[PDB]
Amino acid sequence: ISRLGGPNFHEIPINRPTCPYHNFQRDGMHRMGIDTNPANYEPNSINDNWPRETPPGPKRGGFESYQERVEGNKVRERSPSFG
Amino acid sequence: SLAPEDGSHRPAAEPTPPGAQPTAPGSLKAPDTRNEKLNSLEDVRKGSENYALTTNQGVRIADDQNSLRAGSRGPTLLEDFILREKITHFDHERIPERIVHARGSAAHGYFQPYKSLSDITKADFLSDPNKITPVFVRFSTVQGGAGSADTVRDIRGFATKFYTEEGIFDLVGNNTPIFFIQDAHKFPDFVHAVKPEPHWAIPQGQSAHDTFWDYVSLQPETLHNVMWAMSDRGIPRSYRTMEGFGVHTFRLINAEGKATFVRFHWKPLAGKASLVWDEAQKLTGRDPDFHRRELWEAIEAGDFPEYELGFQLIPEEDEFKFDFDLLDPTKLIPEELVPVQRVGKMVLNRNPDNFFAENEQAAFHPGHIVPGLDFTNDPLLQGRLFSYTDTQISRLGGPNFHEIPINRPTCPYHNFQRDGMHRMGIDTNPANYEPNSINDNWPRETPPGPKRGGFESYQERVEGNKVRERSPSFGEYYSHPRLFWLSQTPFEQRHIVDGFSFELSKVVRPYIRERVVDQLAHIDLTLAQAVAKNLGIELTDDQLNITPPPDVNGLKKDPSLSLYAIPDGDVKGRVVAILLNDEVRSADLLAILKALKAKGVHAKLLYSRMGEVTADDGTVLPIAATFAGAPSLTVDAVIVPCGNIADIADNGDANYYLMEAYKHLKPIALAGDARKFKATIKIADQGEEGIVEADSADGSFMDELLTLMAAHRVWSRIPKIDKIPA
Amino acid sequence: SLAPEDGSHRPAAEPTPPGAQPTAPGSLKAPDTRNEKLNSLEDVRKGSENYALTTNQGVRIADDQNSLRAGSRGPTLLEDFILREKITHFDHERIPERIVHARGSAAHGYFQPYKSLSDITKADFLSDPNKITPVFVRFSTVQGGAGSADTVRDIRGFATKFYTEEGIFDLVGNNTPIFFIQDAHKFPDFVHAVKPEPHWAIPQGQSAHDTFWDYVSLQPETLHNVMWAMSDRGIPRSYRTMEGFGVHTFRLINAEGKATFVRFHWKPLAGKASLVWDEAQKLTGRDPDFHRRELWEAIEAGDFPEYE
Amino acid sequence: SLAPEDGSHRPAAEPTPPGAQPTAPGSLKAPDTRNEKLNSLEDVRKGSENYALTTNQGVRIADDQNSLRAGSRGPTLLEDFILREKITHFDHERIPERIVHARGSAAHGYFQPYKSLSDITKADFLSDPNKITPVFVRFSTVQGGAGSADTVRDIRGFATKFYTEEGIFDLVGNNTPIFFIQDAHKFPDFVHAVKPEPHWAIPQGQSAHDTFWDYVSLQPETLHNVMWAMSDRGIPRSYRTMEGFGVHTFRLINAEGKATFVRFHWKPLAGKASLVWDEAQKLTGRDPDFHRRELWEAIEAGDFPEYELGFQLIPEEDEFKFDFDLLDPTKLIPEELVPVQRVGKMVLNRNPDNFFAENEQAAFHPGHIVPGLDFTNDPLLQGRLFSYTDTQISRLGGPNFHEIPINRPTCPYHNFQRDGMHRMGIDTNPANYEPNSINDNWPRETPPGPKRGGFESYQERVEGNKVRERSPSFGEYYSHPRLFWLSQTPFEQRHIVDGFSFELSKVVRPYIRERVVDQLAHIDLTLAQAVAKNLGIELTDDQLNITPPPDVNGLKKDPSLSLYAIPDGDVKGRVVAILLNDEVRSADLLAILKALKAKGVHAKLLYSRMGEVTADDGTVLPIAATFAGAPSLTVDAVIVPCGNIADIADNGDANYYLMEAYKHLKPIALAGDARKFKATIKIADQGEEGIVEADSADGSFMDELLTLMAAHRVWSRIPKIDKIPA
Ligand code: HEM
Ligand code: HEM
Ligand code: HEM
Repeated sequence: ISRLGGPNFHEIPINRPTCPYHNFQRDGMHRMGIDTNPANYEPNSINDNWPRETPPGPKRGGFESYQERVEGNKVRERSPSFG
Repeated sequence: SLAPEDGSHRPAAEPTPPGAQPTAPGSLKAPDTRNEKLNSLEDVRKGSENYALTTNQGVRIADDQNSLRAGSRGPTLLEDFILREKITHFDHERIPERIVHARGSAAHGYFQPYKSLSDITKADFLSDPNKITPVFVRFSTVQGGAGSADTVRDIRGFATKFYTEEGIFDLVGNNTPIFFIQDAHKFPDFVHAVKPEPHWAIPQGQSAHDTFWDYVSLQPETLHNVMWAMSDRGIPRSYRTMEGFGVHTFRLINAEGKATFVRFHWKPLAGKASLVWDEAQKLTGRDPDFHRRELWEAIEAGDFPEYELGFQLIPEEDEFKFDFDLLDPTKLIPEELVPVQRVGKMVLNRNPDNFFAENEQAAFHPGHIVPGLDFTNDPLLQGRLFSYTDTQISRLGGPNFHEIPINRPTCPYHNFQRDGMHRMGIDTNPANYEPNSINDNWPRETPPGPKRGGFESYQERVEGNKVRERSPSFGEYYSHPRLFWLSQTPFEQRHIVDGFSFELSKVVRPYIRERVVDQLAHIDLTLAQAVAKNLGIELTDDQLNITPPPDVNGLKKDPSLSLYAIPDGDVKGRVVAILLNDEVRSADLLAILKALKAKGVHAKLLYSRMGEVTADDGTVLPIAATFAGAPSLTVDAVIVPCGNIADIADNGDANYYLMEAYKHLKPIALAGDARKFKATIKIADQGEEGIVEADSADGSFMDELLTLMAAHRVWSRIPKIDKIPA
Repeated sequence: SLAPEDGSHRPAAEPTPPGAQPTAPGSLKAPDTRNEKLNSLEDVRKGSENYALTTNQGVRIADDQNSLRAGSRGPTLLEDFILREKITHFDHERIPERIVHARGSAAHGYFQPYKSLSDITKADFLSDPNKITPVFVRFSTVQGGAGSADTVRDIRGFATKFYTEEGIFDLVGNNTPIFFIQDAHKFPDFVHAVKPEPHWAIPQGQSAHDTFWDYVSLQPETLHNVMWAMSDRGIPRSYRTMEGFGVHTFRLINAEGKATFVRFHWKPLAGKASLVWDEAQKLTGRDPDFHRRELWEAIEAGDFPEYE
Repeated sequence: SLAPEDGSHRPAAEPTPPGAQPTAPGSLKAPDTRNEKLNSLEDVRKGSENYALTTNQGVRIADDQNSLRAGSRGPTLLEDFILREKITHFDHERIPERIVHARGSAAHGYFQPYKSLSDITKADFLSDPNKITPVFVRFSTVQGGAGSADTVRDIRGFATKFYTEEGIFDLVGNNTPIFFIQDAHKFPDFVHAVKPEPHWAIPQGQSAHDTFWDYVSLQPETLHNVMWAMSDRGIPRSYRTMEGFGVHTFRLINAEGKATFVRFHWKPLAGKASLVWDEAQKLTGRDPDFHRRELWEAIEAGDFPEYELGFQLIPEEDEFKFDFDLLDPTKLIPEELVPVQRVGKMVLNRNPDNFFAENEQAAFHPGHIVPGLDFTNDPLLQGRLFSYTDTQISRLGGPNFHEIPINRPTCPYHNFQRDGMHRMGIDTNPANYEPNSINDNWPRETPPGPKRGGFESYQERVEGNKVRERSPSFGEYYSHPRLFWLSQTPFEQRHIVDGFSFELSKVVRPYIRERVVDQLAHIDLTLAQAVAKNLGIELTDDQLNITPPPDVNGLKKDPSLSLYAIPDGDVKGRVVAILLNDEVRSADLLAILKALKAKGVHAKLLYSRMGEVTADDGTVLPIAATFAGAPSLTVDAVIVPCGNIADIADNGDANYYLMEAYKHLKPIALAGDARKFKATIKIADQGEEGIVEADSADGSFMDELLTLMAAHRVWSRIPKIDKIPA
């Protein structure tokens, strides 16, 4: 945000993905992409909810975190195993 | 080019009622009003009288009226550094406005608790009834930009910065006890839906448009806070006359380590009061700065905004004892189930000196807590803790925003952070890391303890898998909107129906209207049918047979949810218009002013032109405003004294003044021959509750008007106003 | 699938009168209206239908309704990079507004000269009646912020960007033929006096306050443009029914090197029309977006704003 | 308790010689040193000892070693506001470096004039010999970034901020009297050519690459300042031993309105001294911070940098009396024609406390002038006036950069400018415009006058058409380079030749080397032939026959242009390496050290390991550094006392130490058996000038060494060095 001037640093040509990217994020300093979507939120009816979420799957699926089990109290403490 | 010889350019530095003197920077209006934070800003306050005009480098300017040119009709020269510095500063005056709550009005003040709260919290600012904490408070709307109007229909922000001895605590609340959404991940979606639509950037200051109602119809968790917004809670009369709420459950942590859940409340000691919609919307055009101005003027008059901090406290063992989840910010905790315990009083008693430097640049953030407080896992609060430090990097230009004077703590702050844009503090520590030996490890960490200890988080147990999933206990959306609806008076319910009807009438795509009416049918069929009727929609048989949602832990109503069901009126600081004529009966005006003065109610003297008029006894009356210049929207009641009533009887603006005030349910009082105005608003000879009338203004006449004012508006008149052409 | 099965969510891509259909982005409402600048923006126009929702790094998102947490009632985790990107972007959406003329409404179009003006200027865009120059025009008020109301009493800005074959020419004018002050050194003084007063930031969109009139009373050069602001010129019916002016004398230079002084004018082909004060002031409450709305809807109807 | 029990972590708060104590922030090292600007910064200085570690909001931190997680091996939680504030601040620490002069080193000090100059200037700071003006001075290179090396070949900047009673005056100069180009419109072209080339961003801190020499070969106006850069002026020994110049002709304006043309000079009271190229280049590797370190340590030792301000003055009516245009910043004013008049003394006597807050954030700009000075039409100065205000808007984040503490004036400053990012000052003036009545028009313009008056530009006549045209009077490129060349000693001329030969050998495209050699042939044939020979280029008959340019106003040289033609050496503050052995002769060491002390010369005691060694008589001698760790590059002379020479006799590093120092022309002194080191540097038995040798280190041995040091280097040695493999 300070180094590259704002939240559109992904539109700086070297940082751009080569695959598609579409979402409901808008504006910010030196915004290059001109969105034509009637909607800038979801869920929406006015663009039939596009662009849409994709369930996780074996290929071309949406990101889901691995469901690791977390058990402990909220602490600021170094594991003894690191000592 | 100078001041008038009589000194009338300069306001008296004493308390004065609204309109009596030009308004002024706080430190010039109330130089003797002080607190530790106000004093601390002395290092950066800059005066002006008797000083030479200079460049920002301290060079005196001889001619501030002309650019340097080659001949007096020649081109401007690039070596004019005085012109270029002045115009560079101007060209860079603006900073980004806040992403939400951009429109807001702020003041200084102080807080103190009524008794020590050390049994439930170790927070220092709550530990001693005689230890005062300065505050800075900003009230705001949500949707509109910094230049939008004040009296829109919207939720209002109520953010308080407490400058404590153990750190800054910011209580960043709104004027309703819930929010629209459950999880911070949806915040940009909801905000984008309520904000002006992206193609054309319309509408400003309004949720009355397709995308907002599309989002609501598809996300029923919003319905509770939508019910609040559509009620007269959405259009408060003043920031002094609304409630405040922290929304989330937070924790208090006492010196023995015990956690108690808490929700925070502000109770307005001026009482709860709101406008009516037609008045609010017209006032956005006649005075878009109405709330900002009323707050500043109340403070200049001595009618300081006062609020009582209150806590709803639930023990840790009672977390799951309600029929809603305490961590769900779309649910309120009814006061019938958990009472608000009174904790302390906050008084706002001084306006800022410069709006930009103090109000625009203030940064509030709910993650600024102190020892004795902690967070909970409410998933909206959790995400807020990210946003408020992130957004200041662009809004306030970098990570040193805490050195902007209004944001600075008044307690010590020392650490190993360094640099960043516009770094003010010059660190002399030979170390910029710890642990270090070269400065014997200073500044040092401090263990937690009963007072003056380091912050430690409450060691809540966490057990679950890493999931992006809404808790099933948050999946109920209709019972709290229903409880709110059933707790309103009949006239408040009518105004809620009107608010939804007005808004959905401005949704262009009819299916969205239909979908919202179907949501309403899941809350209350009387509400849904009344909204559907105004929209030309007929409920289906299936919609008529939707089973009402359950009661909330057995409650059918909770009157603390209504603005008006329990009297709590306070007329001090309200304002009455007095419609003058060119020969006012001075004995009427004497009696009116005396009675108003005794209750702290201000008056504005209006006429059909400016300047002065003379009363029957020779008293010269300065005119505050014309009838058109300061419409009835801006006052709480209208009084018309006797005198030469023929002067104003046929004046269209005076007659309209009374018709507008009547429509908007304001008390009207007519003395003597002013009773001929009864004909303009169709009052029967016998009179009407809400219209005070008599041969003269006197003790009885004023006491009656003042009793009406204590009840705020004349709700009984509602059936009589639909026929009035105003 | 949340859209109605009847397709009524989507406005027809044909000219339609105000209020008949929801408004839409221009390239969706009028896809066949083109000019050289609008075509050159194709490289950055982004659609949406039929595409997967992704982060800005192109990673598809599966659940855009929830933060990642340890347990479904647990704390949110710092490793949720999808939440933090979305909220970071949101947190930095705003840029500073313009110091003056922050409230404005804009549209695309084109300009064509009636005849070659090569006798008086070598400007390429005025050289040939068959040469079309795309334009982008922003109309504005002066004092209020970007979220202030349209039908205030104020001067209006009228700014036109001509995308010529020999460079951008911006004709940055107002709706009266003069300005309030004579020398730029005073512009921050004048603007500070008309803008909201610095202690309390009141009033928005209004010159009706003490510091404006204090300055006027002390600087009689301002009286000519104050006369125009006080007239009904200060409350136009629409941006279509006001005049434009460049204010200053500029020069035209021909290929022989002759200079001619010029002042620029725009004449509204819809005619001149203004509101009356009580109506204008009331409309700032009933519809603060009235001029921005009227402009957009006139274009969607085919009532194109035209100016000579 | 992390500091050592003996207090050895803390530097003595008193003057100490380089290496004796760790360095420290200036207000901790020299608490007694003060001036009006250092006193005014006290309000932002932050301490550390005995304070708790806090957030920036003043909340005390209990554990600064761990993030908050769910379990001690679990995920980090978003609610950890302590971790996110500390990482956010760190993440935004950096600001843009200066576009040029990014690498620089600065100190505080003071200036006083010798007598009042009221007869020629009404500038307040020059009006009274008792009036002392604080200064802040930053020295720099031009091309490299902030993290590039100090002892590059480059022009150096010398920028002084005078904090006067009538405004900030910045004298923003370089260490040569001219610049490379004539019109500011070419500055981006010239700076892009010298800067790292845009494909690969190489080379750093070097003009030895194709684009620089491409531009020079096409732009002969650059050749004058290029001659200076190729000379040893390009590689100063210290910021203490270089000249400074304002370059441009400015004006002084007295109280009667009379203008005098002036060029500004700084004369180093330590005298003029430069490195030699192999030494400079090697030092960029062994100590890239050598000049920053030398400056800081001189001030900690009490070897304060001192400079005399001087003025070359020309009356208005003599504007056209020279063979060159006074407005042409590629021409110098020879001192033989217009003498420098001494004006006053500047002493730099306190280092900053925090480099980023005081050095990195300082803004100097030559448009910052005060009444009594004014500009001229020099077209390079005219463009500079635009750039220095503009560039601060991105570098320092906005238009309030004068409120960063180091930049603030110490005199009053009041105006109607408001807002902007980072606004600190909170204006209480009811008005933010003038003329106003509501504040009686304060702050007010001030007419010009003899003292304390408003700034008015001198009413110079302007007559001409609007043109983009260079004055024909600027079109002469070779005479000033030739004057400079002829003014150099023979050894200085040799080092010029070697500078161009080395740089042009790094140019990959041979035709550019050929084109530069052709320009040199228009300056001096001897110069051109000697460079050509080193490049394998043969001059053509046409090049051999170019007529030399004319002399400048009859001068065929001016010795003030040479570094060394006129001895001006001072040994105070120089440093000698003393090479120890494991059994040093203590009588030798005592005599060396006594003599060095008397003249204020420092010593560093070196050996093959750290720790201590013991003298023949039991004295314990602490080792500062090893042979490899503090090489001869870093000292001015080398002395080897007697003792157990066999200990170090076949130590390669010790031998190499003396060869390196011998190559680089440094005085070397050998006592007793240390004379055996004569063989490693091929010295004959009868000895040679520049090598001091004797049976013991006194009688006249230290006087001999000290006289060699006053002459800086042993120039007569130059023939002998080529046969040393070093
Ligand atoms: C209970 C729900 C919330 C309440 C009661 C609330 C309250 C407020 C208030 C009153 C302000 C204005 C403070 C001022 O006067 O400057 C504000 C600003 C802001 N809020 Fe919230 N908020 C809520 C949810 C959120 C969420 C979910 C996010 C995003 C994750 C968010 C991010 C922001 C940001 C970026 C600002 C502007 C802050 C600044 O620039 O200083 N808020 N909020
Ligand atoms: C003939 C008198 C003037 C006219 C007709 C005029 C016209 C305008 C207009 C229409 C705009 C809005 C541009 C847009 O729509 O984006 C504007 C912007 C602006 N003007 Fe002027 N103006 C005048 C005087 C001045 C002066 C005297 C100054 C300062 C020296 C000034 C500085 C600015 C600045 C800083 C902006 C904002 C531009 C931006 O942020 O991109 N103007 N002007
Ligand atoms: C006689 C010719 C010049 C001299 C002697 C000179 C001197 C200097 C010096 C000594 C510095 C470093 C100041 C510091 O330590 O912060 C500097 C910085 C700078 N100069 Fe110049 N300069 C010359 C020409 C120019 C020109 C022609 C321009 C552009 C028109 C320019 C623009 C700048 C800029 C942008 C900086 C960095 C300033 C900052 O970031 O605050 N200079 N100059």
